[PDB]
Amino acid sequence: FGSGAIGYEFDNRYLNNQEMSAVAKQRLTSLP
Amino acid sequence: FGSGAIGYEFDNRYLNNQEMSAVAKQRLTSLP
Amino acid sequence: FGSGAIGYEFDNRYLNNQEMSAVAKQRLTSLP
Amino acid sequence: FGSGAIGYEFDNRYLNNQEMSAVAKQRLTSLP
Amino acid sequence: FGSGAIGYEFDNRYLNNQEMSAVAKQRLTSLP
Amino acid sequence: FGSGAIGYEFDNRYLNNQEMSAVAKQRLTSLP
Amino acid sequence: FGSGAIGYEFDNRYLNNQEMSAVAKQRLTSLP
Amino acid sequence: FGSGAIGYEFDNRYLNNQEMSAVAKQRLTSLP
Amino acid sequence: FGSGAIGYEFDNRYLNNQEMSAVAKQRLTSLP
Amino acid sequence: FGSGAIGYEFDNRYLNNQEMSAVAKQRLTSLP
Amino acid sequence: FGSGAIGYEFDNRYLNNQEMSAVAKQRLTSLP
Amino acid sequence: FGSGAIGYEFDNRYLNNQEMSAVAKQRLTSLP
Amino acid sequence: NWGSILELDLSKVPKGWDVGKWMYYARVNHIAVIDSFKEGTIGASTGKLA
Repeated sequence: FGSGAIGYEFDNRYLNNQEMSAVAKQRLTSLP
Repeated sequence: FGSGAIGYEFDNRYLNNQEMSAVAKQRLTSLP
Repeated sequence: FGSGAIGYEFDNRYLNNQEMSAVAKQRLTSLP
Repeated sequence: FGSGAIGYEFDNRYLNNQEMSAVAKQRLTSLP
Repeated sequence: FGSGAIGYEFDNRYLNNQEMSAVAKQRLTSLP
Repeated sequence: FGSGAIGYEFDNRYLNNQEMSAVAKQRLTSLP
Repeated sequence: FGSGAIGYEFDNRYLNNQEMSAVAKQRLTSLP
Repeated sequence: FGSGAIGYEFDNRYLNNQEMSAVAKQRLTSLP
Repeated sequence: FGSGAIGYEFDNRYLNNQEMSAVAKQRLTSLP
Repeated sequence: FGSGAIGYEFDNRYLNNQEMSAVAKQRLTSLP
Repeated sequence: FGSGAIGYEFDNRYLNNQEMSAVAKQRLTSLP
Repeated sequence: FGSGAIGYEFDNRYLNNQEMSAVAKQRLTSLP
Repeated sequence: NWGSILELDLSKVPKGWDVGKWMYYARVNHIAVIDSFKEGTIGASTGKLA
């Protein structure tokens, strides 16, 4: 059968987690 | 058969652990 | 067949282990 | 059947997260 | 056939090793 | 069936991400 | 067929190795 | 069917990214 | 067919390498 | 069917990449 | 069919490589 | 069919790269 | 105007010694036996305290 109201949310949440992991590594460096 | 009252909560918990891992790497830096 | 009284506990324990691993990385930084 | 209005955006989001992870490791060094 | 008197203990031991790995990363920091 | 106007772009984008990850590690060293 | 006198020992040895790896990371910190 | 005008270039690009990753770890050291 | 005079020793060697890797991370610390 | 004039080159190139990665870690140490 | 004069040597060589990797991490520490 | 004049050399090369990676981590330490 | 004041910590007076007699013998001999391994110094010796 099919219904994607819980698969969609879990995939979106996984991508949100991975996005937060990506942006959490960003730094604006110093000591030039 | 079908029932998601145990798989949904386990998936949610997995994504919550991923959430906490992602946000635990967030740092507001110093030494500019 | 089916009975999930040992699968449920092992999945819950796995998620507990992963949660403890996640929260064990948390730090409140210093040197501002 | 066939429909890519949900898989396309998830793939695009995955590649966007990969994009941000790749460009977050870019550093212009100092101390020459 | 069926018997879980050897798989249950191995799964429990695996999760115990995961437990010890998770709690071995716990640190109470210094230098505030 | 077949049409590769979205598979091609996603593979090319994946390779672009991996290329950016590769070149982002390049450094011209100092302190000789 | 079946006989688990060598599978049991190898699984137990694998778990012993993983346990030794876990406990080998344990430290009692200093510098408070 | 058969055609390698798109798989060949993607494989070549993958190996080029591996090439750049491998040669980006090359360092001529100092402090002897 | 069946014979474990070559698989048993390879498994034992694999677990011996795991043994040596596990015990090679063991350190008795200093600076208390 | 079969023809290995492109499989051979890609496998050889993969092994070349892995060899360059291996030798790029080699160092002749100092500070004795 | 079967003949294990090349499988045996390759498995033994793989285990030798993994053993050398294991023992190459061993250190006798200092600074007590 | 069967022929190992190309797979044997690729396996040997893979194990040679593993050999070089294993022996490239070998260090004779200092500061005792 | 009063003279210099020394801040003295008695964390190393030996066990079973009263402060008064310890300071008395410190006066007389100019040498005061101390105990660097008192139970109260366990943290600093063992790295648990500063």
